[PDB]
Amino acid sequence: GAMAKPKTKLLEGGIIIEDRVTGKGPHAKKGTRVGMRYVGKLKNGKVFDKNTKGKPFVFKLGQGEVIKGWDIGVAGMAVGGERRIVIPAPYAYGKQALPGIPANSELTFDVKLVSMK
Repeated sequence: GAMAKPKTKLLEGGIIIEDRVTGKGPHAKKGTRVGMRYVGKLKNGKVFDKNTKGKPFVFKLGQGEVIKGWDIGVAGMAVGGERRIVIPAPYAYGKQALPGIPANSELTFDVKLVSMK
């Protein structure tokens, strides 16, 4: 019985986090090596990135090759928990119009933490 508030919550900027699975474990801070699995969708439901089937992605917070929505939204993540993260444009690519992902793009990330070292 722990109240982590399984609803939508607001982080820096306008980042929304929806805690899908009740996860209580090691918290992810900067310098921490977290291993996760995720599905990267656009606001329209267009999936551009994905790793689920036996594919662990391991990265540490504090690095500069992940968008700030990640380094911030992942901060305080727990192994065993899943959360759908809504990342507004300012904390991702912002004003860069990529093929398929134009400026003012709202990314939706289905992410769950499954490891930490």
